[PDB]
Amino acid sequence: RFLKVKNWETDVVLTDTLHLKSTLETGCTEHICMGSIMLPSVRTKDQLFPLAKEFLDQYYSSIKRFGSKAHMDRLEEVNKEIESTSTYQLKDTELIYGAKHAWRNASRCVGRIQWSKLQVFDARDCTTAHGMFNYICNHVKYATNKGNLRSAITIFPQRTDGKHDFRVWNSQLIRYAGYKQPDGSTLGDPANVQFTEICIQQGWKAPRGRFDVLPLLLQANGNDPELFQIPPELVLEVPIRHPKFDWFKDLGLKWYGLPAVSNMLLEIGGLEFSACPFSGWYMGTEIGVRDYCDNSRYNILEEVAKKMDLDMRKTSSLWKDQALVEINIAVLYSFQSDKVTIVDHHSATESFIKHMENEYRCRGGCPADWVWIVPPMSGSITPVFHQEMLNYRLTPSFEYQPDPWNTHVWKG
Amino acid sequence: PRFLKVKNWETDVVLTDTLHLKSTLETGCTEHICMGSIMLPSVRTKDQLFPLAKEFLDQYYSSIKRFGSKAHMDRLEEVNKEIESTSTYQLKDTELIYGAKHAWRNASRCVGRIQWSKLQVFDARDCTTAHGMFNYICNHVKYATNKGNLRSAITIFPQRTDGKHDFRVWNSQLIRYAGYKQPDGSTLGDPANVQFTEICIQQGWKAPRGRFDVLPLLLQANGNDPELFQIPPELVLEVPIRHPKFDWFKDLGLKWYGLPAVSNMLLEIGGLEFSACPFSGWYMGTEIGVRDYCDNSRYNILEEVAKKMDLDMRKTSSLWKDQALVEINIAVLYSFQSDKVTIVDHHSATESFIKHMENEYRCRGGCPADWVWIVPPMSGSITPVFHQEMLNYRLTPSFEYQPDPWNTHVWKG
Ligand code: HEM
Ligand code: HEM
Ligand SMILES: C[C@H](O)[C@H](O)[C@H]1CNc2nc(N)[nH]c(=O)c2N1
Ligand SMILES: C[C@H](O)[C@H](O)[C@H]1CNc2nc(N)[nH]c(=O)c2N1
Ligand SMILES: N=C(NO)NCCC[C@H](N)C(=O)O
Ligand SMILES: N=C(NO)NCCC[C@H](N)C(=O)O
Ligand SMILES: [Zn+2]
Repeated sequence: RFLKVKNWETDVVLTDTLHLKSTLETGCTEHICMGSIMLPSVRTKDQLFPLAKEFLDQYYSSIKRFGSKAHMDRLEEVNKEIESTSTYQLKDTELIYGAKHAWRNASRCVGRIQWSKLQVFDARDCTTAHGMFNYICNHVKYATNKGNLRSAITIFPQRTDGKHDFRVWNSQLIRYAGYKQPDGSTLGDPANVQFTEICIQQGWKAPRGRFDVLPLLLQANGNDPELFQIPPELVLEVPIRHPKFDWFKDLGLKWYGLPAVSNMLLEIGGLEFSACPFSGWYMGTEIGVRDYCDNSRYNILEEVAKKMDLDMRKTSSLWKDQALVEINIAVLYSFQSDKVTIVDHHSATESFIKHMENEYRCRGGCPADWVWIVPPMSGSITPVFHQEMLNYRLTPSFEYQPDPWNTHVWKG
Repeated sequence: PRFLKVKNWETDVVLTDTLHLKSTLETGCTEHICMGSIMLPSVRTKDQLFPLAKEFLDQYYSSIKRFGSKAHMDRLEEVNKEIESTSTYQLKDTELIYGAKHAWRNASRCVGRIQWSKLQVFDARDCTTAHGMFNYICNHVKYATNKGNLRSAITIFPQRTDGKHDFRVWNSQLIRYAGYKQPDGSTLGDPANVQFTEICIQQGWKAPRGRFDVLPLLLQANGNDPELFQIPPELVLEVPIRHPKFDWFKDLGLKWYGLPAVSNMLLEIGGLEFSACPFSGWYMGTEIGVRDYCDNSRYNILEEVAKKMDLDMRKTSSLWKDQALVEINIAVLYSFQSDKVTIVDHHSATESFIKHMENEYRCRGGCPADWVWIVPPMSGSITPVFHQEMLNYRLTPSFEYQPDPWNTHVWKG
């Protein structure tokens, strides 16, 4: 019930008490660990007040006014409001604190050393999809910042009766399209094939290239979603070259500078924010290892290996591994040279370790999902590989949610 | 949850696990905490032993298609009387073989399990002394090494009785290199074995004090104080490490042993506890080239290799570490293959494991696996295992951790 975590390179041991404040289930039971499962599985008035109270208590505790008249007044006010209006509204301060802490609590995010510097854009006054498009352009421009990226979240109106949800249908603000071809193959990004079909279905005139920035498909107030194209001038892209291989540029590879997860649900004080796109900056392996080398993504390893002239007749030459490293040298070098913020996995993981220690010291723990935190290349040469971690759910939190095309009731 | 789906995210293959229902002990996980990445998480009375014996013999008799037979029922009766009467019981030879193979089959951290049915079991339960253990252990090493054509094997010494007569191999592996902490605070040899090296020296080992000294065996029989033995050098197969392109690599002075033989685990079969049960297969290359060589707390050669490669070591963003890691691993696989010592690369190993795993779902209803351990410590997502959801749970028979015996041993003098 007070749990210890050990680092096996440094022999440092930290003691976790924060996990006792953990709310929802993990997936795992006593007889079965589901640690490697990616997805392991509206609120009534009575459901909402304990949640609201739980949140408000931590808010007022953070500003050193726990048990104050200010605290008791707010709790009563919110209580009155849920009783009468079946939901409630957060003050701006509570929204900002909640969104920062959702990030602070995000156990799969290696970038949390930065958690308190989040720029929060309150888009709760938004009513239409054009409003949504304007908010998002402003977010994209604020966050990109000419290549000197800055973290931000834009929060649209909270779910009410579940029939007036705001959603961004995209999985990220900026992603490339995918097209299934007549020769069975895939052009562009296979991750996005379905969402691209939905765009075309809804009107999008697809260019049918490899790196087509997808349009935004935005749903306001439960209405049917509408398409909008992000101003091209707002989408910073980086062309991929290698400092030593002149032929690399001829692979014709680019990637975008701004990672902006847009399909998650932000839960604060029981309230549910279904449209809450957020952005930081890339760790290099995200692009070089996963986006480029997953067999089900752009799957370029063989192409690169061939051009490096590696011995590909046997796995034990480690040609896959040699290519992977060079692909990742190229990503990093390309971003650095264009002056676009990017972090390498060594620097990223060392910062997370420093953050874990800070968090253990000042908060009594840090929920972390080892499976996600350890990079997909060179695991054991990063310090996080050697670090025991405890994954648990704290609120406020970011949550996965059903893709909306599986759920939406098309009015037409 | 009589049915649990796991998905592969590359192929969309979904497999259904029913085997977890037969899961015995626990994981250290509760409903509100996942300790997936914790390395060591949280004598038997008659009461406790007969169900464990029954459970196991039901499994054994079921596997040989004689469940419920007179032979099955007679054996249950015979074991039951033996426990009641003597407090323990003895496994038949066939049952011990079945048990040992099944502990391997069930070992959730082992990527080598496609081979589980081919284990050579050496029955050492007639052993009474440490010199006896040394002889058995020598025979295991020679059989398993097989001049470089490695064969999986396990040697099983007598089981625990009262906890005061345990057989233990104090070595963590049968073959490992000594580590020596210097006065200036550096380490010569393998830092993982400093404590054990010190114990050996205390017991009378004359340490050559080099970087790659094969440790002596420290063997406890029947609860007695352990005794030292040198494994005959002729039986210890080693491989000097060189690179197919970099001729300066050999001058790093690197070598490694060919036989990985874990000697400090406990084998549980039918409730019985076998505290000395060394086993050996063959290396996956990343064990040596990523962990043994490049862990900071091991030989830590990454810098020296990168300097000699003249990589840009000013900025981690050159990925010099990653570049060196790969060349070192090329060198390990090259060196073993050239000398004809069995070794498997992490692509082949992981591809084979996914096949093994799918086959186990279909024929067994499951395959417990620990993703944290199965995914290799380099190039993770370019191996198929990374993309595979895995369920970790404990089946018996099993291999278990046990405390180091210097921590528990009652010295006779
Ligand atoms: C500022 C620099 C940031 C860095 C370097 C970073 C890094 C990462 C990485 C590498 C992942 C794993 C991504 C993947 O494998 O797809 C991740 C996941 C995640 N991050 Fe961050 N991140 C940053 C900013 C943020 C921000 C601003 C938020 C929220 C406000 C956030 C919340 C999350 C969440 C909820 C996940 C899980 C995503 C999922 O399950 O798909 N991160 N982060
Ligand atoms: C035959 C070829 C084999 C291969 C390629 C193989 C591969 C591996 C690897 C790479 C590990 C991780 C080791 C580490 O990180 O230290 C491992 C762990 C393990 N293996 Fe195997 N293995 C083989 C044979 C065996 C045998 C014969 C047994 C038992 C009879 C076995 C049982 C285990 C167990 C219990 C672990 C976990 C060890 C621990 O917890 O420290 N393996 N295996
Ligand atoms: C803390 C973490 O569990 C630890 O470093 C684990 C990671 N995964 C592992 N995987 C293998 N195969 N061997 C190990 O020693 C480790 N150690
Ligand atoms: C099956 C396994 O959960 C899956 O492939 C996970 C592994 N760890 C991950 N880690 C990160 N950061 N991102 C991912 O998408 C994955 N996917
Ligand atoms: N660093 C971040 N967020 O700030 N990553 C978000 C997920 C991005 C996704 N992994 C990609 O490679 O496109
Ligand atoms: N492949 C096996 N056994 O067959 N490994 C046993 C553990 C060896 C340990 N990882 C080492 O690098 O020495
Ligand atoms: Zn778990």
